[PDB]
Amino acid sequence: PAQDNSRFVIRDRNWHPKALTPDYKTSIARSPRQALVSIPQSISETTGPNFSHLGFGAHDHDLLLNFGLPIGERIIVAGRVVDQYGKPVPNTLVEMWQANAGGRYRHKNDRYLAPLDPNFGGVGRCLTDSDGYYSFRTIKPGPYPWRNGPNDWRPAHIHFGISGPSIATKLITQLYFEGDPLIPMCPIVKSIANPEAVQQLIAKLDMNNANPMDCLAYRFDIVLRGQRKTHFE
Amino acid sequence: PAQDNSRFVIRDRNWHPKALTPDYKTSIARSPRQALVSIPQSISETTGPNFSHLGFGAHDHDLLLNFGLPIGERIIVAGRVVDQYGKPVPNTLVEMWQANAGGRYRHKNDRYLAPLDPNFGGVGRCLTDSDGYYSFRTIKPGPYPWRNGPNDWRPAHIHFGISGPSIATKLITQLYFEGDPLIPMCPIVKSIANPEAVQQLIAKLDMNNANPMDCLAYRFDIVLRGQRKTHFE
Amino acid sequence: PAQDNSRFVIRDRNWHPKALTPDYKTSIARSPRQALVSIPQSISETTGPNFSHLGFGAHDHDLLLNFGLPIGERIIVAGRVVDQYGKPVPNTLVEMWQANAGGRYRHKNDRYLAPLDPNFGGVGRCLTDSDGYYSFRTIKPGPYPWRNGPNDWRPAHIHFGISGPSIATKLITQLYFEGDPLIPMCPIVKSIANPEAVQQLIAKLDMNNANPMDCLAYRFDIVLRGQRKTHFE
Amino acid sequence: PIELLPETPSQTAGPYVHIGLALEAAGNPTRDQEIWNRLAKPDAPGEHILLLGQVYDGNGHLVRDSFLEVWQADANGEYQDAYNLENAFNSFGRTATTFDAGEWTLHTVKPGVVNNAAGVPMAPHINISLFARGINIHLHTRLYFDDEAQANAKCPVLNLIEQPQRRETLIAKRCEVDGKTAYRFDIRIQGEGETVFFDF
Amino acid sequence: PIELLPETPSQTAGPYVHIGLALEAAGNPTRDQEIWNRLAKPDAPGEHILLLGQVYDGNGHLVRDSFLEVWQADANGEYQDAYNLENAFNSFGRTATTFDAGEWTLHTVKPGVVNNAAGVPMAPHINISLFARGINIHLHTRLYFDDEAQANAKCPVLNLIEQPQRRETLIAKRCEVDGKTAYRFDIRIQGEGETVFFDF
Amino acid sequence: PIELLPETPSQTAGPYVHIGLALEAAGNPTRDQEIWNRLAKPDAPGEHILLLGQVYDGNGHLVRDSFLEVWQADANGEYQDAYNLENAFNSFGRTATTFDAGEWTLHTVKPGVVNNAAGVPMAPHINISLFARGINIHLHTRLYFDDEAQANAKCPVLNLIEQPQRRETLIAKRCEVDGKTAYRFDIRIQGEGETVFFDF
Amino acid sequence: PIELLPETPSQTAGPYVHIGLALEAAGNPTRDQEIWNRLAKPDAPGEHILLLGQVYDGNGHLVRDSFLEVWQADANGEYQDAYNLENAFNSFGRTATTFDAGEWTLHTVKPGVVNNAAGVPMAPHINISLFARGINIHLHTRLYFDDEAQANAKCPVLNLIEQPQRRETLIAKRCEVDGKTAYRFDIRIQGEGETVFFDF
Ligand SMILES: O=C(O)Cc1ccc(O)c(O)c1
Ligand SMILES: O=C(O)Cc1ccc(O)c(O)c1
Ligand SMILES: O=C(O)Cc1ccc(O)c(O)c1
Ligand SMILES: O=C(O)Cc1ccc(O)c(O)c1
Ligand SMILES: [Fe+3]
Ligand SMILES: [Fe+3]
Ligand SMILES: [Fe+3]
Ligand SMILES: [Fe+3]
Repeated sequence: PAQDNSRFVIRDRNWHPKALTPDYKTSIARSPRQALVSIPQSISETTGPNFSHLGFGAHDHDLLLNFGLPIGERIIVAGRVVDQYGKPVPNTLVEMWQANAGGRYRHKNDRYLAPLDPNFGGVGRCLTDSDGYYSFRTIKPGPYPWRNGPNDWRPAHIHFGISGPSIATKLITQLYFEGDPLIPMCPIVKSIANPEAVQQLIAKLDMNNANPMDCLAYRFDIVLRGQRKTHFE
Repeated sequence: PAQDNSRFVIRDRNWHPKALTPDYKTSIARSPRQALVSIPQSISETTGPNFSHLGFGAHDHDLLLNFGLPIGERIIVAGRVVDQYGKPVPNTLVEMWQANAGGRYRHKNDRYLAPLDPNFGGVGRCLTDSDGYYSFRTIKPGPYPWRNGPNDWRPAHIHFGISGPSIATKLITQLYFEGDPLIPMCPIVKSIANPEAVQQLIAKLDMNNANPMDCLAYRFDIVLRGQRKTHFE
Repeated sequence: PAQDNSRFVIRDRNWHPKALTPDYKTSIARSPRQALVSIPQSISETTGPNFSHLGFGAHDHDLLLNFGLPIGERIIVAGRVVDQYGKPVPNTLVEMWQANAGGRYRHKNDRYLAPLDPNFGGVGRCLTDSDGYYSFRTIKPGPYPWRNGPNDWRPAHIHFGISGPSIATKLITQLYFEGDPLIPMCPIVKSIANPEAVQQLIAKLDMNNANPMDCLAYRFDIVLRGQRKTHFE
Repeated sequence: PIELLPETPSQTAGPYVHIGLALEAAGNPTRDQEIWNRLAKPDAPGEHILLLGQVYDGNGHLVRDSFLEVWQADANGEYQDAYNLENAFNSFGRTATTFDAGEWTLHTVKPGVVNNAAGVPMAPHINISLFARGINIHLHTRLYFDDEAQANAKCPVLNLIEQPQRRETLIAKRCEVDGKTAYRFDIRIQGEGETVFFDF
Repeated sequence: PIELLPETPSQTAGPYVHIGLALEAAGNPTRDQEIWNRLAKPDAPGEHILLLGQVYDGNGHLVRDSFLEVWQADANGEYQDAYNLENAFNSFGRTATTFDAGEWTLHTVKPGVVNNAAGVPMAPHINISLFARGINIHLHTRLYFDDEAQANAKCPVLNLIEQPQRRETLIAKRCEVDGKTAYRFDIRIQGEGETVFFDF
Repeated sequence: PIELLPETPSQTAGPYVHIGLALEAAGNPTRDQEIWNRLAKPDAPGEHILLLGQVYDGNGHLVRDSFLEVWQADANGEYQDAYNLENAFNSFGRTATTFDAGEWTLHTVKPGVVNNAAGVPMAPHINISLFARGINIHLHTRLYFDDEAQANAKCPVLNLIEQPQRRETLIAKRCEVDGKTAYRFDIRIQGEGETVFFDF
Repeated sequence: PIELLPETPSQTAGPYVHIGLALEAAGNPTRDQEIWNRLAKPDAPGEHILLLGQVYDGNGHLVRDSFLEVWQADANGEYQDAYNLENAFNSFGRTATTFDAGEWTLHTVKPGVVNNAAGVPMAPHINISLFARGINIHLHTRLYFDDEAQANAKCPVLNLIEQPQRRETLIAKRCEVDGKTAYRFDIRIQGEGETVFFDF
């Protein structure tokens, strides 16, 4: 079983978005009014699941083949998962989901008028390698209109879920694409107060990782809470 | 009896910390939600107690002797109390309290693991002189960990209480030490929005007031609300 | 026996403090007037003792227990020892000594009026690990008045001694604490001409290494002379 | 415009306020002279009363680390600013809430009437300043008495509060403790029945 | 001070989170291996239980698009990190609320006791992470059992919560479903009876 | 040009160096294992000797707070870098001057010959590093023996010193203490007969 | 830190200092009242003495343009600050060295004992300030008497000088001039036998 051998650097709650960000309407009723109660890290918080023995399908990370060829811009989304100390996070679970080239999600609740793509699902999963590297093959999603303000549009984005070494490091985020004009107008993006934090959410064009005459590539690195050994406890 | 002969400059509620400062957890439930009701100044507000006749003990202001010699950096804390006009505030009560050299307070409720100092109490009081000068002799307090965020530490500080000429001028504040790296990280300090206001709380090293081969000194001046005579009322 | 397999980067005698620094009084009569005689490196200079087999006690590096709990700010002093090339220096001896919380040293010759702490010695030693990491646990020392100028005070500091791989790399230095207003006023500190060199001596507050509700931490990295293999000799 | 020197910014008193302003409570030895909760000596003119109350936070929980300072006129409606332990009456006092029951007490006399700056009489009142952990800048309020309805109705200060319902938050309820006249004044910092706090 | 690389900022899971983590719920075909709400195989040791609950918003309305992740020790108070569909018991599971009834369920066993860092045993608990649209950064809570009052009273964690009344929000209420032992654990994100959320 | 990382700057050891590097001298309790002034155990091969000296400042005054570290080959002219209290011989030692007489002592053996990098033999020598208050950066020197005139005359290192008169400053004078072979090596930091200090 | 107004920087008195402070010596007519070298009138209490000395440069050559100022207590160990030519005794005086012989003289009485700040008596001494061309900022020294060895040995000030041999530089040597008690006090600004100068 797991063992309490690590400590994780305290989260910076001024870096991450706050709970109550009124321009993001839904956050109003779904944010706690009482302050969070801080607790010391115990085995409960410093351990988490290891997905090394999960039975991944051969095309789990290939959205092009996992659901005809989908219509849209063929891209590779790759990067590395490191900790705050810059140490790689190997054998970790990275899951993603997104819309099709038109901004339509393959979900019951999605009633946006753009049509579904018969050959596109929009889900993938990848376990990072020894070096903390992951990669997905997909099509670039399109902007999505949503009922917030009267004319709100989500920038093209990919949802990401990362496990890390413990439930303390587990994170859900979104990737945005370099140069997208919608980025700076998005209420959700704006939930993040520091422009420098927003920058970490933008995937950069990576021509070096592109396959000529085939597909482009985007680089997205993820930084999880720094892990250290206990000391003088 | 006291008489209504003065008026005090209205407080700048944007200079002072606001009631609701969420990073400082306890302020969440201890801040009014209704607006403060503004009222004209009367004898009730423009008067206050004079402590000239309070029977002060000989070492009231000397923490090195008022409770063995305490362990810690021997320092003198001196300064002047003036009003917004720059006019001295003579015969005013100045009271202070702090932790010991290790960050331990001599209070029931303090459960910090740093030990108590057998020769240290932590309380002082001084009546300002004709020029509004006060002085204390004590040891520099240590940083104190507190249950706010998971890794919050109060910068070394001394609590100050000043009466002034009326209940209108009465104030409770805290002194911080020049250069303390903890200052800018403190949620209590940060309750203050204007960086310029924060600067008024930092005592400056005063080599000129130091006792060679004995103890160092820090200068801390306090500014109370400006007092003026009523006119055309 | 040791072997002559290395060469060390020549010392920058303009980076280090010069011998004669008159503001530091004692240096007047304790500095050679003749120039140092430069000599080629030989086995005599390129070798040194290895302390891997020295019998270290369990609390050698823990000043909180190696001598009751001492009064003062509980802190961890950690860092890494690297060479000019950035290569770690494993299994190296790191020794330190300091004053107590009040600026009193546990040495015959110390006549400062601040009292001794019954539970504090002031000595530690640690062998760096494979990565060149060392760590100590102690209390933050207090400033110390000394007979130099009429009102000279040493900034809070910890004396460090590091062996390295040879007698060529051996060094004695001092650690200062980030933000101490006394730093720039110290004649010893000022023995160093380059302000940039002074910066290497200042330990930085390290919140990431702190033990919540227990003790704070400071990071102090030490750089020893670069080691290279002899070539075309 | 003209800008004066800025007033030193306020900071919370913190939970250890007691070591400095209420030694006994801190569970520490007191000094010869201390400013406490007994404003009047038995031989002080006026109607002797006992004031007591509790302080509630926004969740309806007791604030057990609160510290209060009071300022009131004597029975003749006069402010005795010359603080002296020898006086039969002191216009100023200090009190705190028990870490246990969380109730504060004050021994004084019912205050005489005082006129505002415009010469209008104000209903008998006690000036209160509340300090505590979580309180960045102290709170100002007034305690009025339910048995002074007539005066209360005409108070130039009470009448500045727009909503009549809000005015009731400043009225202390007369009771009896050990057969002695007492008045209960509960303070609700936030929420339902939130007490009126002033700026001046 | 020393500054490390900043952690990647969190973003809301969104209303379509199911497509990625709750396939069945999205109304999409699942893959061979999925992480779901059945932590224990019927042949697993310990007391088999069924957990269920609802999630309310600040208006008292149901949150029907919420996603939850759980982490708990086995019946021996042991964390089984090596996730495998073949195990009889897994420490980790995922669940979500019905778009209709808006209730989540979990099939597991009652967790054994684990000690904190100081060596003090914590009362049996399940660690929960709540994700959902309108939630910028996930919420951390713990589920405690009402039939473990003794242990609960001595929990180092439960005891860090200042107000006793707030501790009650973390206690699941025992029941029975189809003659099976069940515990109901409702989450109130905001307002009256707001559940205790942690930071660590 | 190429610039590497700068070496941490040196600082004086100060007058309290003893508390850290010479506990006994500081007048403090020692630890199980200490690095001191006995390089060889009685059963160590080579010619056993006693080294002793004084340190003078520029005014001709004794430096009573000086601390010295030595490095020398064994009798076979070999460097024993593996420091161990169990060894019959350790190549490294520590010594200090008495706060009283201001004299240091070392118990060792006369060092064997070692070749420079170019293969030329160097006269038997002891490497010395001097630390003290007023000394910003430690001083490097060598101790040679007067009874090794022949070797001394040919030393590639001694011969690097331009003025022959200056070379004599590095020659220890053979004597006898309690009928034991000793060598006296006085160091003059500044002025008349100033000792040669090296850079390497 | 706190910074005050900077003190006006010192400048050398120059070689013509006499024109302003030693008129007679400049070869200029004096004024009615001048501050000179006769501290005591013949009818003054205490042991009348004559002080004389020379000033040497770093080359051992006489400083013939030096100017000195003295401050001492009367025979009762009292400082008479109210300077008046009518007094029998004045605590302050001025003197200068002959452009020819280069010797200064002073007519005063042996100073009484004064206590330091801590209450410890200092041995009888005269405070001296030396000004002259080539001296950017004046030098501070003290003159002690050789026939007061007992007191001298216990002087808190003399004892601050680390090296005993340096303390000797402050001791004036008793003699007799024309059958009068005299003390010779030579000042060596630099080099061999350099006099102790203070900072305060
Ligand atoms: O809890 C708080 O309000 C913050 C805090 C805690 C302890 C202190 O001594 C203090 O001055 C401030
Ligand atoms: O309602 C919201 O929370 C905003 C939103 C809508 C649809 C999405 O896919 C998404 O990622 C975010
Ligand atoms: O006298 C000196 O060399 C300066 C000094 C004095 C005392 C100390 O502890 C120290 O580290 C440095
Ligand atoms: O020789 C010197 O010291 C320079 C100098 C000469 C003549 C002066 O009047 C003077 O003020 C300074
Ligand atoms: Fe405090
Ligand atoms: Fe989306
Ligand atoms: Fe030191
Ligand atoms: Fe001139």
